[PDB]
Amino acid sequence: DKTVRWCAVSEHEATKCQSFRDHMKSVIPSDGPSVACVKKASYLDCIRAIAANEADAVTLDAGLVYDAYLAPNNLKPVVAEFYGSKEDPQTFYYAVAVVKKDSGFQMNQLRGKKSCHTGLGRSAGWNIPIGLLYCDLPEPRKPLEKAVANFFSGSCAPCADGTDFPQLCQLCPGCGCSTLNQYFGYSGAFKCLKDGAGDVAFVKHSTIFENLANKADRDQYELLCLDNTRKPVDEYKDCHLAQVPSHTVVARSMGGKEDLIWELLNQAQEHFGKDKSKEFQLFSSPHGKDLLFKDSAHGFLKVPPRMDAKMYLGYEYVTAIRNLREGTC
Ligand SMILES: [Fe+3]
Repeated sequence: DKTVRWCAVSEHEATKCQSFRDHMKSVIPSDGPSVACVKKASYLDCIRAIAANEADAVTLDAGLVYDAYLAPNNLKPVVAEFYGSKEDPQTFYYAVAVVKKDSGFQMNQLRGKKSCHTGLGRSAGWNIPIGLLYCDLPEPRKPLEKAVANFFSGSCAPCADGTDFPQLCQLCPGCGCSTLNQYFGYSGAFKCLKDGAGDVAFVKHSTIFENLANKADRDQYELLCLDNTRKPVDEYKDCHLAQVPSHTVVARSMGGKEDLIWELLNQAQEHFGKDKSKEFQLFSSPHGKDLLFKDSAHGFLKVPPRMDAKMYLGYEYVTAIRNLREGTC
Protein backbone atom coordinates (compact mmCIF):
# COMPACT_ATOMS: atom_id res chain seq x y z
CA ASP A 1 0.00 0.00 0.00
CA LYS A 2 0.65 3.61 -1.09
CA THR A 3 1.35 5.77 -4.02
CA VAL A 4 4.07 5.71 -6.53
CA ARG A 5 4.52 9.00 -8.34
CA TRP A 6 5.45 8.04 -11.88
CA CYS A 7 7.28 10.61 -13.91
CA ALA A 8 5.70 10.95 -17.37
CA VAL A 9 7.63 12.80 -20.12
CA SER A 10 5.26 15.09 -22.04
CA GLU A 11 1.60 14.66 -23.18
CA HIS A 12 1.52 11.23 -24.65
CA GLU A 13 3.23 9.57 -21.71
CA ALA A 14 1.03 11.64 -19.44
CA THR A 15 -2.06 10.23 -21.17
CA LYS A 16 -0.87 6.65 -20.86
CA CYS A 17 0.05 7.26 -17.23
CA GLN A 18 -3.46 8.41 -16.37
CA SER A 19 -4.97 5.35 -18.02
CA PHE A 20 -2.42 3.24 -16.15
CA ARG A 21 -3.62 4.89 -12.91
CA ASP A 22 -7.25 4.27 -13.67
CA HIS A 23 -6.97 0.68 -14.74
CA MET A 24 -4.88 -0.34 -11.70
CA LYS A 25 -7.54 1.27 -9.46
CA SER A 26 -10.14 -1.06 -10.89
CA VAL A 27 -8.18 -4.19 -10.18
CA ILE A 28 -6.10 -3.38 -7.23
CA PRO A 29 -7.76 -3.51 -3.85
CA SER A 30 -7.90 -0.52 -1.52
CA ASP A 31 -4.90 -1.99 0.22
CA GLY A 32 -2.72 -2.25 -2.94
CA PRO A 33 -0.20 0.23 -4.38
CA SER A 34 -1.46 3.05 -6.61
CA VAL A 35 -0.06 5.37 -9.21
CA ALA A 36 -0.08 9.11 -9.45
CA CYS A 37 1.26 10.88 -12.52
CA VAL A 38 3.78 13.65 -12.61
CA LYS A 39 4.35 15.28 -16.01
CA LYS A 40 7.70 16.81 -16.98
CA ALA A 41 9.14 18.05 -20.22
CA SER A 42 12.15 15.83 -20.44
CA TYR A 43 13.80 12.77 -18.87
CA LEU A 44 16.35 15.10 -17.28
CA ASP A 45 13.55 16.92 -15.43
CA CYS A 46 12.27 13.54 -14.26
CA ILE A 47 15.75 12.70 -12.92
CA ARG A 48 15.86 16.01 -10.94
CA ALA A 49 12.31 15.60 -9.74
CA ILE A 50 12.99 12.17 -8.25
CA ALA A 51 16.11 13.44 -6.55
CA ALA A 52 14.13 16.34 -5.17
CA ASN A 53 11.30 14.11 -3.85
CA GLU A 54 8.82 15.45 -6.40
CA ALA A 55 8.42 12.02 -8.06
CA ASP A 56 9.50 8.44 -7.39
CA ALA A 57 10.16 6.49 -10.57
CA VAL A 58 10.97 6.69 -14.25
CA THR A 59 12.23 4.15 -16.80
CA LEU A 60 15.44 5.05 -18.55
CA ASP A 61 17.60 3.72 -21.35
CA ALA A 62 20.83 2.30 -19.85
CA GLY A 63 23.07 5.08 -21.17
CA LEU A 64 20.89 7.56 -19.24
CA VAL A 65 21.05 5.28 -16.20
CA TYR A 66 24.71 6.19 -15.91
CA ASP A 67 23.97 9.90 -15.86
CA ALA A 68 21.21 9.40 -13.29
CA TYR A 69 23.66 7.69 -10.98
CA LEU A 70 26.02 10.72 -10.97
CA ALA A 71 25.96 13.32 -8.20
CA PRO A 72 24.14 15.16 -7.17
CA ASN A 73 21.33 12.90 -8.38
CA ASN A 74 22.52 9.40 -7.22
CA LEU A 75 19.56 7.41 -8.43
CA LYS A 76 19.86 3.64 -8.55
CA PRO A 77 18.33 1.02 -10.83
CA VAL A 78 15.57 -1.02 -9.15
CA VAL A 79 13.56 -2.87 -11.82
CA ALA A 80 14.69 -3.95 -15.27
CA GLU A 81 12.71 -4.51 -18.41
CA PHE A 82 13.21 -7.87 -20.21
CA TYR A 83 12.59 -8.67 -23.89
CA GLY A 84 12.23 -11.74 -26.01
CA SER A 85 9.62 -13.96 -24.37
CA LYS A 86 8.66 -14.96 -20.86
CA GLU A 87 10.14 -18.30 -21.72
CA ASP A 88 13.70 -16.94 -22.38
CA PRO A 89 13.91 -13.40 -21.04
CA GLN A 90 16.65 -11.26 -22.43
CA THR A 91 18.10 -8.53 -20.39
CA PHE A 92 19.83 -6.96 -23.26
CA TYR A 93 19.18 -5.92 -26.82
CA TYR A 94 21.03 -5.22 -30.07
CA ALA A 95 22.06 -1.78 -31.38
CA VAL A 96 21.77 -1.76 -35.21
CA ALA A 97 22.30 0.79 -38.00
CA VAL A 98 19.41 0.79 -40.44
CA VAL A 99 19.68 2.18 -43.94
CA LYS A 100 17.73 2.01 -47.14
CA LYS A 101 18.39 -0.62 -49.79
CA ASP A 102 20.93 0.29 -52.48
CA SER A 103 21.85 3.59 -50.90
CA GLY A 104 25.41 2.51 -51.49
CA PHE A 105 27.59 3.12 -48.49
CA GLN A 106 29.14 1.11 -45.79
CA MET A 107 29.97 1.93 -42.24
CA ASN A 108 33.37 3.27 -43.26
CA GLN A 109 31.72 5.71 -45.59
CA LEU A 110 29.48 7.58 -43.16
CA ARG A 111 31.30 10.92 -43.29
CA GLY A 112 29.02 13.49 -44.90
CA LYS A 113 25.87 11.43 -44.58
CA LYS A 114 22.80 12.47 -42.59
CA SER A 115 22.04 10.67 -39.28
CA CYS A 116 18.91 9.99 -37.21
CA HIS A 117 19.58 9.26 -33.46
CA THR A 118 17.12 8.20 -30.78
CA GLY A 119 18.46 10.78 -28.41
CA LEU A 120 21.68 12.19 -26.99
CA GLY A 121 23.34 9.81 -24.52
CA ARG A 122 21.14 6.79 -25.28
CA SER A 123 22.73 3.32 -25.90
CA ALA A 124 21.74 2.38 -29.45
CA GLY A 125 21.02 5.85 -30.78
CA TRP A 126 24.18 7.44 -29.54
CA ASN A 127 26.71 5.78 -27.22
CA ILE A 128 27.37 2.74 -29.36
CA PRO A 129 27.59 4.30 -32.87
CA ILE A 130 29.42 7.45 -31.78
CA GLY A 131 31.62 5.23 -29.67
CA LEU A 132 32.46 3.23 -32.78
CA LEU A 133 33.15 6.30 -34.95
CA TYR A 134 35.08 8.31 -32.43
CA CYS A 135 38.47 8.21 -34.01
CA ASP A 136 37.03 8.79 -37.46
CA LEU A 137 35.87 12.07 -36.09
CA PRO A 138 38.01 15.07 -36.85
CA GLU A 139 39.87 16.90 -34.20
CA PRO A 140 39.10 18.56 -32.10
CA ARG A 141 36.83 15.87 -30.70
CA LYS A 142 35.93 17.99 -27.72
CA PRO A 143 33.25 18.81 -27.39
CA LEU A 144 31.84 15.61 -28.84
CA GLU A 145 28.72 17.36 -30.09
CA LYS A 146 30.84 19.58 -32.29
CA ALA A 147 32.94 16.78 -33.85
CA VAL A 148 29.78 14.79 -34.54
CA ALA A 149 28.17 17.84 -36.08
CA ASN A 150 31.13 18.21 -38.41
CA PHE A 151 31.31 14.55 -39.44
CA PHE A 152 27.76 14.09 -40.66
CA SER A 153 26.12 16.67 -42.97
CA GLY A 154 23.17 17.18 -40.61
CA SER A 155 21.43 15.15 -37.90
CA CYS A 156 18.53 14.76 -35.58
CA ALA A 157 19.94 14.20 -32.11
CA PRO A 158 17.10 14.79 -29.67
CA CYS A 159 18.03 16.48 -26.40
CA ALA A 160 21.13 18.07 -27.90
CA ASP A 161 21.62 21.87 -27.65
CA GLY A 162 20.52 23.26 -30.99
CA THR A 163 21.70 26.74 -29.97
CA ASP A 164 25.23 25.49 -29.58
CA PHE A 165 25.15 22.73 -32.20
CA PRO A 166 22.60 23.65 -34.85
CA GLN A 167 23.64 20.88 -37.33
CA LEU A 168 22.55 18.34 -34.69
CA CYS A 169 18.93 19.51 -35.08
CA GLN A 170 19.02 20.06 -38.77
CA LEU A 171 16.69 17.13 -39.39
CA CYS A 172 14.46 17.94 -36.34
CA PRO A 173 14.64 21.66 -35.66
CA GLY A 174 14.85 22.25 -31.95
CA CYS A 175 16.07 18.76 -30.93
CA GLY A 176 12.93 18.18 -28.81
CA CYS A 177 13.52 15.69 -25.99
CA SER A 178 10.14 13.96 -25.93
CA THR A 179 7.54 12.40 -28.25
CA LEU A 180 6.31 15.88 -29.28
CA ASN A 181 9.36 15.68 -31.55
CA GLN A 182 8.23 13.18 -34.18
CA TYR A 183 11.80 12.02 -34.72
CA PHE A 184 12.45 11.30 -31.08
CA GLY A 185 13.23 7.74 -29.79
CA TYR A 186 13.49 4.37 -31.58
CA SER A 187 10.44 4.82 -33.77
CA GLY A 188 11.11 8.50 -34.34
CA ALA A 189 14.65 7.77 -35.46
CA PHE A 190 13.30 5.20 -37.84
CA LYS A 191 10.69 7.71 -39.19
CA CYS A 192 13.52 10.16 -39.84
CA LEU A 193 15.09 7.59 -42.21
CA LYS A 194 11.85 6.37 -43.78
CA ASP A 195 10.74 9.96 -44.50
CA GLY A 196 14.07 10.56 -46.29
CA ALA A 197 15.34 13.20 -43.93
CA GLY A 198 18.39 11.06 -42.96
CA ASP A 199 20.53 8.29 -44.57
CA VAL A 200 21.01 6.14 -41.41
CA ALA A 201 19.02 5.49 -38.25
CA PHE A 202 20.73 4.28 -35.15
CA VAL A 203 18.04 2.09 -33.47
CA LYS A 204 17.46 -1.43 -31.95
CA HIS A 205 16.95 -4.76 -33.72
CA SER A 206 13.23 -4.77 -33.19
CA THR A 207 12.52 -1.20 -34.38
CA ILE A 208 11.83 -2.00 -38.00
CA PHE A 209 9.53 -4.91 -37.16
CA GLU A 210 7.57 -2.65 -34.87
CA ASN A 211 7.16 -0.19 -37.69
CA LEU A 212 6.79 -2.13 -40.91
CA ALA A 213 4.34 -4.99 -40.95
CA ASN A 214 5.00 -6.17 -44.47
CA LYS A 215 8.07 -8.14 -45.32
CA ALA A 216 8.01 -6.54 -48.73
CA ASP A 217 8.24 -3.07 -47.18
CA ARG A 218 11.05 -4.32 -44.96
CA ASP A 219 12.99 -5.74 -47.93
CA GLN A 220 13.61 -2.11 -48.91
CA TYR A 221 15.96 -1.70 -45.93
CA GLU A 222 19.24 -3.24 -44.81
CA LEU A 223 21.67 -3.12 -41.89
CA LEU A 224 25.26 -1.92 -41.88
CA CYS A 225 27.53 -4.57 -40.40
CA LEU A 226 30.91 -3.72 -38.84
CA ASP A 227 32.83 -5.54 -41.54
CA ASN A 228 31.70 -3.00 -44.06
CA THR A 229 29.05 -5.15 -45.61
CA ARG A 230 25.30 -4.97 -45.47
CA LYS A 231 22.75 -7.65 -44.46
CA PRO A 232 18.94 -7.86 -44.41
CA VAL A 233 17.11 -6.74 -41.30
CA ASP A 234 16.34 -10.29 -40.13
CA GLU A 235 19.99 -10.90 -39.89
CA TYR A 236 20.72 -8.62 -36.96
CA LYS A 237 22.24 -11.37 -34.87
CA ASP A 238 25.17 -11.45 -37.31
CA CYS A 239 25.11 -7.79 -38.21
CA HIS A 240 24.87 -5.56 -35.21
CA LEU A 241 26.98 -2.89 -33.59
CA ALA A 242 26.73 -4.11 -30.00
CA GLN A 243 24.63 -5.74 -27.33
CA VAL A 244 23.47 -3.33 -24.61
CA PRO A 245 21.71 -3.69 -21.19
CA SER A 246 17.91 -3.24 -20.85
CA HIS A 247 16.18 -0.07 -19.91
CA THR A 248 15.55 0.16 -16.19
CA VAL A 249 13.41 1.95 -13.71
CA VAL A 250 15.43 4.11 -11.30
CA ALA A 251 14.67 5.47 -7.88
CA ARG A 252 16.20 7.47 -5.00
CA SER A 253 18.89 5.98 -2.82
CA MET A 254 17.07 7.21 0.29
CA GLY A 255 13.32 7.01 1.04
CA GLY A 256 13.08 5.64 -2.50
CA LYS A 257 10.01 3.32 -2.16
CA GLU A 258 11.77 0.56 -4.17
CA ASP A 259 9.59 -2.02 -2.46
CA LEU A 260 6.38 -0.38 -3.60
CA ILE A 261 7.79 0.19 -7.08
CA TRP A 262 8.40 -3.52 -7.51
CA GLU A 263 5.05 -4.31 -5.98
CA LEU A 264 3.21 -1.98 -8.35
CA LEU A 265 5.04 -3.19 -11.45
CA ASN A 266 4.79 -6.86 -10.54
CA GLN A 267 1.06 -6.57 -10.23
CA ALA A 268 0.85 -4.38 -13.26
CA GLN A 269 2.48 -6.98 -15.46
CA GLU A 270 0.26 -9.70 -14.09
CA HIS A 271 -2.89 -7.82 -14.95
CA PHE A 272 -1.78 -5.86 -17.92
CA GLY A 273 1.24 -7.55 -19.45
CA LYS A 274 1.42 -9.10 -22.96
CA ASP A 275 -1.98 -10.45 -23.98
CA LYS A 276 -3.34 -10.18 -20.48
CA SER A 277 -6.04 -7.53 -20.92
CA LYS A 278 -8.39 -6.19 -23.54
CA GLU A 279 -8.80 -2.95 -21.59
CA PHE A 280 -5.26 -1.76 -21.06
CA GLN A 281 -1.74 -2.74 -22.11
CA LEU A 282 1.38 -1.76 -20.25
CA PHE A 283 3.56 -2.45 -23.26
CA SER A 284 1.65 -0.72 -26.01
CA SER A 285 -0.76 2.19 -26.43
CA PRO A 286 -3.03 3.85 -28.93
CA HIS A 287 -1.25 7.04 -27.87
CA GLY A 288 2.29 6.27 -29.06
CA LYS A 289 5.21 3.81 -29.02
CA ASP A 290 7.48 3.16 -26.10
CA LEU A 291 5.58 5.37 -23.71
CA LEU A 292 6.70 4.83 -20.07
CA PHE A 293 8.10 1.37 -20.98
CA LYS A 294 9.36 0.01 -24.29
CA ASP A 295 6.76 -1.73 -26.51
CA SER A 296 9.28 -4.51 -27.03
CA ALA A 297 9.43 -5.42 -23.34
CA HIS A 298 7.65 -8.52 -22.14
CA GLY A 299 7.95 -7.93 -18.45
CA PHE A 300 10.05 -6.89 -15.50
CA LEU A 301 12.76 -8.37 -13.29
CA LYS A 302 13.74 -7.01 -9.88
CA VAL A 303 17.34 -5.76 -9.71
CA PRO A 304 19.45 -7.38 -6.89
CA PRO A 305 19.79 -5.55 -3.59
CA ARG A 306 21.65 -2.32 -3.52
CA MET A 307 23.20 -2.73 -6.88
CA ASP A 308 24.60 0.53 -8.19
CA ALA A 309 24.49 1.72 -11.79
CA LYS A 310 28.07 0.80 -12.44
CA MET A 311 27.65 -2.81 -11.43
CA TYR A 312 24.33 -2.98 -13.22
CA LEU A 313 25.75 -1.64 -16.46
CA GLY A 314 28.92 -3.77 -16.32
CA TYR A 315 32.60 -2.79 -16.72
CA GLU A 316 32.59 -2.90 -20.50
CA TYR A 317 29.64 -0.54 -21.09
CA VAL A 318 30.80 1.78 -18.35
CA THR A 319 34.24 1.86 -19.86
CA ALA A 320 32.77 2.78 -23.29
CA ILE A 321 30.73 5.63 -21.85
CA ARG A 322 33.78 7.00 -19.97
CA ASN A 323 35.96 6.71 -23.05
CA LEU A 324 33.53 8.76 -25.07
CA ARG A 325 33.57 11.41 -22.46
CA GLU A 326 37.31 11.94 -22.02
CA GLY A 327 38.52 9.23 -24.33
CA THR A 328 41.81 8.95 -26.05
CA CYS A 329 42.21 7.36 -29.46
FE1 LIG B 1 17.57 2.00 -25.49
